[PDB]
Parts: sequence; C-alpha cells; structure tokens
Amino acid sequence: GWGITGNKGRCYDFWMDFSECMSHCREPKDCTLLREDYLECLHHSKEFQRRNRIYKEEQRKLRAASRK
Amino acid sequence: IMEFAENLVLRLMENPEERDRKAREHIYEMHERCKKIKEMWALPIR
Repeated sequence: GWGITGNKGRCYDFWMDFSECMSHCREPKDCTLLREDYLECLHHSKEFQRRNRIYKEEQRKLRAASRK
Repeated sequence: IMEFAENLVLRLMENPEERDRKAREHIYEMHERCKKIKEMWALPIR
C-alpha cells in the first residue's frame, strides 16, 4: 500500500476501506462494492469505459452530421 | 466334566454393549460425512 512518491499511494484508502470491510463482514459479498471501488481506482475501467462511450457517441453524431 | 469344564466356559459372557459401540460409531460417521464438504469460510479470523 505504498506509493511511487510516498504519500499513501493513490488508493491505499480504497484498499483500507475494502480491508476493513473484509475484516468484519462474514461474506465476500456485501463487501464487493468496496472491491469494485478499489479495482476502479487501480485500472480506471469504469471511468475509461464511460469516457469512451461519451467520445464514441459524440463521434457517431459528428460523423452522421458530416457524411449524412 | 474333568473338574473344571463348568467354569471353563466363562471365558466370555454376554456384555451386550458392543451394539452401543456401533450406535456411537454411527454418530462418528454422521459427523464425518461433513469431512470433505467443509472448507475456508472465515475472512474475519486472523
């Protein structure tokens, strides 16, 4: 849970939230929201897929307006 | 006869508790049928 320039890493906070959950929650689910939070920090998969959908719909509209 | 054949047979006697033996054997194996189904469940232990 370190960082490339010290400073608590990027989401050692999200991992602490996902570990405190997995500490005192008896199931792997009901602690999965925090797991998806932490993996979102790691790979930015949700953020990148949303940005790409934004840009994709924009590009489709622009191409439909350009070529028609 | 020959002076001891009478007590020569009391080298075993009924003592019928060997059926409670299997009675509690069965408790053993009823629990043991949970040998392979159990696995990791604890994420709250150390």
